Amino acid sequence: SGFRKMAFPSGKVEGCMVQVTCGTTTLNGLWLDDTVYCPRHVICTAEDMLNPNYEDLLIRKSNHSFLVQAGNVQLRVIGHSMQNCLLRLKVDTSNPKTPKYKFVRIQPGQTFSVLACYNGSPSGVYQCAMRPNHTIKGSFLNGSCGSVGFNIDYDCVSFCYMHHMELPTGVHAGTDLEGKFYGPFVDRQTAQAAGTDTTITLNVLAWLYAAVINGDRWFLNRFTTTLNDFNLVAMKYNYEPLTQDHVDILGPLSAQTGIAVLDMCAALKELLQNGMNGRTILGSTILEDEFTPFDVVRQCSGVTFQ
Amino acid sequence: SGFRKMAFPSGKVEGCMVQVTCGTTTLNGLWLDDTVYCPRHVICTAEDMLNPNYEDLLIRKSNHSFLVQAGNVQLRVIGHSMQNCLLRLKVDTSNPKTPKYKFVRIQPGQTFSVLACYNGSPSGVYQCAMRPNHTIKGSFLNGSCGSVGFNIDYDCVSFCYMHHMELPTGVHAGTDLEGKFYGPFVDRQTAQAAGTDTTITLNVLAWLYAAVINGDRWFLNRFTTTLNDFNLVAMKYNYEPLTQDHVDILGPLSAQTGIAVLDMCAALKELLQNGMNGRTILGSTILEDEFTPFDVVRQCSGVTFQ
Ligand SMILES: [Cl-]
Ligand SMILES: [Cl-]
Ligand SMILES: [Cl-]
Ligand SMILES: [Cl-]
Repeated sequence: SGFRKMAFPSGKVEGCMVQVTCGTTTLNGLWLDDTVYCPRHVICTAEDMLNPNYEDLLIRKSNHSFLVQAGNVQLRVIGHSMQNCLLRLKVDTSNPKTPKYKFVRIQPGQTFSVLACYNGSPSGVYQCAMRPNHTIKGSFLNGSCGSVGFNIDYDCVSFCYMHHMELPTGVHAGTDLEGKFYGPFVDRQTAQAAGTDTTITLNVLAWLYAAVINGDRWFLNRFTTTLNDFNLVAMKYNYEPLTQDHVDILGPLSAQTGIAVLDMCAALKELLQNGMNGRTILGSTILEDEFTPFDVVRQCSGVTFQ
Repeated sequence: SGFRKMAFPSGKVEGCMVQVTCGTTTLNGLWLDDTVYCPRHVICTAEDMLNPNYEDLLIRKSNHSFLVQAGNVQLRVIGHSMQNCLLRLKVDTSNPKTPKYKFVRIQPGQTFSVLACYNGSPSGVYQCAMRPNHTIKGSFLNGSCGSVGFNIDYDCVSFCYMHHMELPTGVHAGTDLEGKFYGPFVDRQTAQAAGTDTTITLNVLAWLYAAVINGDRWFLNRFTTTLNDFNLVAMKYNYEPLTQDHVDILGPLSAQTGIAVLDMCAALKELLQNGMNGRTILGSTILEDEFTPFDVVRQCSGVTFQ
């Protein structure tokens, strides 16, 4: 029993983290096989992030311009190239702790664990979700660029986020490990701002199933709703519309609990309309949307507290 | 910027985890140097947890009775002994990934990260706090006994919790790594129940400093209070009394923010009296007590958003 935000154990990725320095800028890189990934803004200067041209900024340096430090061991760079917003520095050494791995572009709504690192050294790990507005509410201080996000399936580490920027409201924007940003963001110091966000409906619904699998029934009700009626209510409270694809995703949890999705929808629309007055769900006052249906199945029992 | 519950990276401890099996019971053990620690209830039978005598249950077996599995590698046990509620099985092999480490008995109020494991294999990590009633609201399913809790200082891993039991309300009880339970709990299937808990006042206060270091001031007020007046209010809302030792602990955060502790106390007593109407603090509606003053200093800036 219990239900907590939980991250994937972080060891396989800790053994991937190095420090890349260029000039006076130091940040984190990920080191898999003979290659180290890091944010290309590592070459941008003492503020010429105001208007960088990177194709040009990068042609002004060589291999010996980047130093990569794995613990107390200098990696020699012997070639480098730019891939969208990331650099990829070839080193003379293959990392011998490279886990089996993949790079995946994750989708709004999905969750992943972030190992926050400073100067190449891991310092804490925490779970979050890609928001619908393509930011993440991380916790990052100066020096954490290049910190990665990942999920782990079996023994395979699926990298999906590398950290690049903080936005004016304090939320964070970065890219996948091909160097393509999540969201309309660019690696330049511009006026740019997270857009309006929305609550991940599929997630809240998964977390109500989690509260019933764990053994709580109190918000349920004898009603059902159509998708259409549900969404007209969702949209008013700034929830993402629910589609039949999300309805289908919740199939397994619904079958484990004997509650129809649309009956779960009625119950939420109630929680939306009547507030959570005074009561909590899995410990929260507030509908929580940073758990996916898969996180709830991973973490919950396979048997329902009926 | 940002503020999240965060756990310590878990790698140094992942390389400590093994599987111990005895008869039909399989659970997790921690493997440091030539020794593996695990809950002595690993020898208790298909329910004779109802009234175990362990001195007696253990004298009925030998070394070859326990099998310890590190990945796909059987550890031979070559001696074993009981230390309060834990067994300590000597193996023919020193773990070669033993980190620098210490065992510490942690105190109510303090926090630590838990690596949850099944059959010896890590599956997720999350942060929590020792409650004042000596339980922890973990998230643990069948098979997670022997999962450890730890903090990490520098490169030294300070182990402080090994998981043993779940209690009737769904919270969790276990021991330090000397085998002494936290709380009045015993490793027997008894009627025993977590007692009443209280909110960790020092923690909530640290987390208000965190909301001002991050840049939020809205709950502050022009009042101050004595300790005494504060506690008469605390006790009514079921907060632990605040003492001058806790007041002193908050010295550094108070100096970083220019807010007197007792002025912060006034502000909380207000939040207690007037509710948080409608507003959030660092994202929470609800005063959060699972961050210590040290977690807030580790995670926050050294410079205040003034
Ligand atoms: Cl681009
Ligand atoms: Cl940042
Ligand atoms: Cl005892
Ligand atoms: Cl348990």
